[PDB]
Amino acid sequence: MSPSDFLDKLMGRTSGYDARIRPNFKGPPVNVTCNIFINSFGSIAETTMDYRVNIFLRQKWNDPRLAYSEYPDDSLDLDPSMLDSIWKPDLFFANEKGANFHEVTTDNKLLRIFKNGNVLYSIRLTLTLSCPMDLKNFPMDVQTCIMQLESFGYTMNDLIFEWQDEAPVQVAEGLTLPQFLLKEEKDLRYCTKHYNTGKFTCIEVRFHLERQMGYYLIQMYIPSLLIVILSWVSFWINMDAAPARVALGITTVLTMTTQSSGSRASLPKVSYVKAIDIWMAVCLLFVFSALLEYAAVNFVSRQRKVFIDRAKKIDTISRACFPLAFLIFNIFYWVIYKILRHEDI
Amino acid sequence: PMSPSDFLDKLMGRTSGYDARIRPNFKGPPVNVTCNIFINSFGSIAETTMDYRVNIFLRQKWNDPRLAYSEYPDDSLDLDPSMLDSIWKPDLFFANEKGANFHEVTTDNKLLRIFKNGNVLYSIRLTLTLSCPMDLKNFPMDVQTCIMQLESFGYTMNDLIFEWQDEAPVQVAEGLTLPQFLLKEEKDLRYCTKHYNTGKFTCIEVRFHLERQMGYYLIQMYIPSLLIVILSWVSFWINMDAAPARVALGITTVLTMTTQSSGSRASLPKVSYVKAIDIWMAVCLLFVFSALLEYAAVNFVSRQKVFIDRAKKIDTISRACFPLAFLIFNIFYWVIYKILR
Amino acid sequence: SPSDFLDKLMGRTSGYDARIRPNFKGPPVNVTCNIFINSFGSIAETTMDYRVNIFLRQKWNDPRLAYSEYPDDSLDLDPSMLDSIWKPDLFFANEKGANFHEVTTDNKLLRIFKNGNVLYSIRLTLTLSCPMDLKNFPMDVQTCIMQLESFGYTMNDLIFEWQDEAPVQVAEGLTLPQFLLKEEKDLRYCTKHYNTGKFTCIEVRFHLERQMGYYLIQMYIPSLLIVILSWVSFWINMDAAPARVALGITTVLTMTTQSSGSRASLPKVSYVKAIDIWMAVCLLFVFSALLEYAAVNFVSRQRKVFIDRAKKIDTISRACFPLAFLIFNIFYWVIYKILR
Amino acid sequence: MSPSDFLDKLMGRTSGYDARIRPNFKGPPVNVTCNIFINSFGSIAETTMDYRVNIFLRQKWNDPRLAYSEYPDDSLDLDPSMLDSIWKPDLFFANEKGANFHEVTTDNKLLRIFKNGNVLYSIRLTLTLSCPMDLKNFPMDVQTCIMQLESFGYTMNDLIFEWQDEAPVQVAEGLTLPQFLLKEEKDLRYCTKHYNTGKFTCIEVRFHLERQMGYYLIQMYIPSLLIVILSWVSFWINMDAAPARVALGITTVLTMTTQSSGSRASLPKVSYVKAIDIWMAVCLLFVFSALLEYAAVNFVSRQHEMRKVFIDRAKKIDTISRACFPLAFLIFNIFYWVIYKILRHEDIH
Amino acid sequence: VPANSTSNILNRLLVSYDPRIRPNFKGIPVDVVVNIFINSFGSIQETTMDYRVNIFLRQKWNDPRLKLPSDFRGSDALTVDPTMYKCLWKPDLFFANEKSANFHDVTQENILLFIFRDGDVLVSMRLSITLSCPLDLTLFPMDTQRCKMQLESFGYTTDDLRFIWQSGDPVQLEKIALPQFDIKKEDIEYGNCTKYYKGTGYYTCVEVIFTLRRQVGFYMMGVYAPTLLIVVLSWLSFWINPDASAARVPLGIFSVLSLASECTTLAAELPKVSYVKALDVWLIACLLFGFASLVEYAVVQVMLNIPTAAKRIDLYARALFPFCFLFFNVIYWSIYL
Ligand SMILES: *[C@@H]1O[C@H](CO)[C@@H](O)[C@H](O)[C@H]1NC(C)=O
Ligand SMILES: *[C@@H]1O[C@H](CO)[C@@H](O)[C@H](O)[C@H]1NC(C)=O
Ligand SMILES: *[C@@H]1O[C@H](CO)[C@@H](O)[C@H](O)[C@H]1NC(C)=O
Ligand SMILES: *[C@@H]1O[C@H](CO)[C@@H](O)[C@H](O)[C@H]1NC(C)=O
Ligand SMILES: *[C@@H]1O[C@H](CO)[C@@H](O)[C@H](O)[C@H]1NC(C)=O
Repeated sequence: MSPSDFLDKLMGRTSGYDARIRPNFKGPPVNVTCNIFINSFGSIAETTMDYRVNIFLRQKWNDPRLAYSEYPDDSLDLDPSMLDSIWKPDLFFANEKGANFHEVTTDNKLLRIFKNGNVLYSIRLTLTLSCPMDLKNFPMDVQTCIMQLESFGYTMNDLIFEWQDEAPVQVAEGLTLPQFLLKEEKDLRYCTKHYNTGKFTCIEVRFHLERQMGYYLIQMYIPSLLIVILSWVSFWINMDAAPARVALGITTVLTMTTQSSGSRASLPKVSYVKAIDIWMAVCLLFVFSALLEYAAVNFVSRQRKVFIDRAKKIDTISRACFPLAFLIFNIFYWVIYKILRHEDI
Repeated sequence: PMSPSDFLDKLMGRTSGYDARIRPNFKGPPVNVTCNIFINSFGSIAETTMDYRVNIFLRQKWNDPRLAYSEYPDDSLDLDPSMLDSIWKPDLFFANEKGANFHEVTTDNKLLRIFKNGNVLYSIRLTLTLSCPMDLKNFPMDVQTCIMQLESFGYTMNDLIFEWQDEAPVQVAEGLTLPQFLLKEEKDLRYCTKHYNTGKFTCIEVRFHLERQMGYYLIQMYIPSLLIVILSWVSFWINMDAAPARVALGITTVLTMTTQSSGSRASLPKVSYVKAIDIWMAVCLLFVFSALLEYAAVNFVSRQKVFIDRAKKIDTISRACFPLAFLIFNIFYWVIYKILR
Repeated sequence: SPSDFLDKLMGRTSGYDARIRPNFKGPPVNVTCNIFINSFGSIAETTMDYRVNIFLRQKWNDPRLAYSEYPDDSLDLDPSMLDSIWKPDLFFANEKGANFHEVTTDNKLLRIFKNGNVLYSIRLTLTLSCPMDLKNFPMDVQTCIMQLESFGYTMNDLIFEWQDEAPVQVAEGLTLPQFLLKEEKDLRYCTKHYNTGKFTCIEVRFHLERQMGYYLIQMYIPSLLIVILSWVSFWINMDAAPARVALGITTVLTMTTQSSGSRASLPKVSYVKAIDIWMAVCLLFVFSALLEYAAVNFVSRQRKVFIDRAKKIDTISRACFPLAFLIFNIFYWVIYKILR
Repeated sequence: MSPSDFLDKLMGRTSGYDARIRPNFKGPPVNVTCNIFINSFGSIAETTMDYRVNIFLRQKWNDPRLAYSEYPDDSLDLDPSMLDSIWKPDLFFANEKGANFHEVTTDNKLLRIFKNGNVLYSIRLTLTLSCPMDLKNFPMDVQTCIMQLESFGYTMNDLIFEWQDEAPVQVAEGLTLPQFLLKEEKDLRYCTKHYNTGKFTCIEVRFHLERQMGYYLIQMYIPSLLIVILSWVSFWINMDAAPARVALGITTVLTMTTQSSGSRASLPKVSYVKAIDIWMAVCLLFVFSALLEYAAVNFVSRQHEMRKVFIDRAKKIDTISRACFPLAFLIFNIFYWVIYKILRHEDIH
Repeated sequence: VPANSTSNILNRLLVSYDPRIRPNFKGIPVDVVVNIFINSFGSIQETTMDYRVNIFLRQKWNDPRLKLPSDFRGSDALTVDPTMYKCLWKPDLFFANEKSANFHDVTQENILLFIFRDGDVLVSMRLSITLSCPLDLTLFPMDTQRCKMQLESFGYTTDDLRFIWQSGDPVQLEKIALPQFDIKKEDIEYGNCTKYYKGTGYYTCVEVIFTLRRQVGFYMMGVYAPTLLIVVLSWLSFWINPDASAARVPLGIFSVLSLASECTTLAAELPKVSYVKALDVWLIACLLFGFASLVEYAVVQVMLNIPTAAKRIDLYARALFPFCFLFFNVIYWSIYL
């Protein structure tokens, strides 16, 4: 009758309930249906190959030892401090770098016990999960990160995890990422890791992320385009100004080398060539070819002899051949990475 | 005759029989908790990681009939903060938080007060690096409204209800100031009442209207960019015959501001849209690029007659047009982003 | 037996209750606290805070800790036994974060005198916060604040105050990597007020004065030398147009870069600081030198009797500019001597 | 008889031993002998003025309450879990900023009890000790960082610290440093700090650290050395080529301002001047004077048989400068590198 | 017999078991078998001379005091709740070459405690240790780092505790990718060191030595190519007509300034060491080539004050610079292959 005596008779010292033994010992494995509710998503840094989530992890498992009939109500809420006196399913995230609980004025845990013995356990965590990156096309990539749930204390012979059939993964309304667009289709598969000591259960949820051009198209690509146009504008200067025209070719390579150094500064060290890397390296050839054309023109003019006619001819030939070359090559580079040879799932 | 230790054991102690594991009014009306905060420190707003830190003296009040005493004539009785662990507390957690911790220096920074009718005051010192999204459409003169959310976690709305205090719920410490922003005196108070699969949970929300002063930015990159573009105009009065002077002027004025834009963007998070400072710097870059381009056209005209007169004419046109264009652009840009949008 | 003495004094057999302050429902217990600074430094303006390492000590009197078994008056006890006696609440209000020091044991001291007085000293490490005014950046005087304050008990039950003599000690040989710590330290009552009640609070002020050495070497001197370099154009033959425009250009560029680098190490503040005026005015001088060159070049291109005018303007400027720079530099130091 | 009963009878609950009372209570102070074993070193950050160690701190003392006779064995090792249940001497590092134990698969502690009653106690630690440094001659400096053991609870009237007679500080074989080299000599002193509460025992050990110029030479001096070569290679350029000479001066001065900024970026700001600032400032003044000498020559060739014949005088000026500036720089190099290494500085050794 | 009763009679305060006493007290040392399962690898920061791993350290030994009674025969193994890892004896263990290590605790402790019939006990923990390995930077582009991980014992000497590696396949790892290095699974050579600390006694230490071979792809695509372009620009400066006398200085001076910036940036990016590096050799060679171009231009300008001599000097220098550079580059690559 008394609620404190009821709790003591249910799971207290007088109860005789044991938290050291899993339910249904030496019998069928205990099925644990879990689902997560993402609260905060972000800090997806490519340098450290990691990202941070903030999930309301929940679990639902059945035990017969927690059956009660004194209270007519079926669903009952308990103090979160009762959780140490009941059996819990071991559950650790395999692909993580650092995680912690959250306590403010109390632990952020919810415990609910149903009449038939079903238990709803939910705890608030914060995970710095690790997911591999692919930077073949760095500004136009579709990077998918993973969150693995796997048991550690018991093999699959005793503990089995599986997602909830309806609404397995939720996202808070108004969720957004600073640079990415989280998809709405989230895949659910089975990892089921198999170590030499035993075969352990493992549940995996996939996350799909797509990067936008918004920051890069306006910070990275456009300045290089205007630099190449600056090196371009040399052809229209008079050829007698030997130190004047060459100055543009001198400065463009320096500034674009500095821009290239800054471009890969905030990116992880990778062997393969990145899309921004190839774009800017190939743009380097154009600004260097401007200086090469000037050197050829000056050498021709510096050995009447109709050489000035040939110098103007090569000047206009360059000023008419660079447009087609850039306008065709850059659009080809765009289309191949967009659809033709990359991206497109 | 009643020793205080015996009284404490009689009211909340082991002899009392009070159970801290059961909420007040069990199987009854939901327990209401009127909570109010007291900001002590504010600031450290960093846009790169999109959060801010507060140092609040969180307080809570609720009624618990099991803590009613009539032995002591005094009504407001204070207790040792270590007594908290032996009495019930209301669950609470800050929904939009990234890292939280108490403050333990020579003791726990907690305060317990118990009234005659059972009303309990419990104030605990916290420190929260709450997360608040920002709209950076007009970055130098933005208006951010960061949010602090208080919410129950364990008990549902059917058992625990959070309500702001009637008057003066959120205060600010005297002399509180920020290095970059202005904290408005008004602070909006609204409910949110979030719900999930488990059920409906009570919620509490407070809005801190923040505004930015352009004092630092105007002197850090607005004035330098204007001075650099003013430098770029001095090429007009240089004789068209002399190439290297005008070439160097144009080249350096173009080059010196790309690094300015990179440095300005370095301290800001990556964003898809375009910020106002970005628009200003891009327009100045276009202006200086056109300043170099017009000189290129002049040099083309001079080098093919009396075309030198036409070169002087176009130079004068540029000299009389570029200041006008920059003035009209400046008066256009400093009006819409400042007042209209 | 010492174990029996400890048990009878304040142990399990004693019946002492650690949850009740001395003189319960009576006069407030007066607590005298004096600190001992061990290491002072790590003063960073970027986060607007500084780190100390104090040997905080407290003294209070309680009648329940009086003994007569031991003739000796000053008794030292194991620090691990501190959990069984009443300890006054004490938190540092202007603290951004603090932590104890546990190395091989708890760093605590307990001392019980015969009359009942108790000495309690605990080592700490406080990252306090102190707002700074940057009106005179290289020659400012900041007063960073240490605030002791009670939290659990109101003024009606706990009163703090400094010792009569030698309240704050600084370890011999202590020095600041950045500033010059003064010997004078103000001791004022703080006495904060809240809506819960009246809470006692104790304030001690540290006078910090900045040393101009590093700044003078690294930031003023290059600016002065660079603006001196900007003057080298005035002695060059006017024929070399690119030679003069070049030095003007690179001087302007390098001074802008120096401004960015100098302000990269300070917190963003709405108001202008002291250093920015010097550097901005020197940059304006370099800019005006380039502009005067441009004007003289215009004059040269309109024996036209213009060579005399161009040389007159160049020579007049070559002497007016040093006078203007000297008078501004003297005025800029004089105004800051007026402020301080 | 049984080992569990032996442990209970020696110092367990049935024993009656009290861990809250120091041995030899109200008697002579319990002397403690400590000796450390360094396992790693390095991360000497000049900016923050601290260094990290990883020591196997050890202690020895006596207490008659732990004397045993049932077991003939003398050196008996015990589980570190038991270690919290015996009296231990208070100890802390005064000039520390942050330290912690190491708990991996167990607590990294050791407890040993000898027959005569002596106790051994070795606990792993990790100290971010603080040591102020003097940077009067930074690129070629010598530093003496310290590790200051000290008691905190008991006064010198109840606890005395002292080093071991033989090999007090041991260093694990093969240890090296990233920026310095650790001298084999380690001075030991007595610090015996005094406070307003009493006389406290204190033990200080000296570490001598010397900085090798391997990185700093090739990163600062040699590039700054070649910049001034670039500066004087203009003197062979004809005065006629005015833009070449002036550009050769200004780029050289600008790069040296940038290099000075980059050099000072790695040190805490100090009111006093350092060696690297002297070198950088003088060598930069040299290129500044080279550009100014260009300006003077160009003015001379610009009107200072009635001929000006100032070309010959300008050529003489250039010839004198081309033979003076490299020579003056060479004598400055020798004088500075000897004066900051032999006679009045670098005598700290 | 209830499982509660079996657990109580096996290891509980209600049964004669002392966790503070090692098995076979004052007798044969307790042989311990250890095997590691790498999970996460990387974050090899050369600047701090350390790297971070994430392992599943598994140790199994013998304990006659833990014998499953023959009353019930359910399975050879018997899983136990992880919270009883603190109720039975454990072997003292730690990593000597470790800087900052910690356990993991998410929703439960990550510990598994098997118990076999004959008395053998299997124990595994999930650890995230930050080991430090002394990197050698003599040949930066084609270096081969040798980072190791050595276990040890602290409380017990070799007379009580002894570590032995697994008989077969002691170290495992499944499809771990690295951003900068290429761990070789076959090259997993490992011995043992049996560390001897003076003043205390012997202490067993079994070590694993990982062999890492850095790929030079990133550096080749990022650092060496701009240097090559600067060298080609210096070459192209040669063909400029010397009559201008001011259109050839800027190329060389700006090239040497770019090289100065590059070497400063690379020094800032790299940890500070005293010895020379191959990358430093490349940078100083490039800067020396720029200086040679500058002095060659100075010589040509001096000789211009004769035009035949200047043309001959230009032709000879343009003939010797690229072939000499190519020979130097080829021999440099051959030395540091
Ligand atoms: C757990 O689910 C499995 C199938 O996945 C089933 O065989 C077993 O009986 C279930 N155990 C229960 C419901 O206790
Ligand atoms: C508590 O307040 C709620 C609304 O906040 C109200 O419905 C309720 O009646 C109050 N009192 C009790 C005893 O539940
Ligand atoms: C504390 O000091 C106050 C000062 O007014 C005094 O009234 C009170 O009696 C003192 N209490 C003591 C000494 O216990
Ligand atoms: C411990 O050493 C001190 C200092 O030398 C000495 O006075 C004392 O007698 C020694 N022994 C004991 C048992 O205190
Ligand atoms: C450890 O090294 C010692 C060296 O004496 C050797 O006797 C022993 O067999 C080695 N053990 C293992 C497991 O490698």
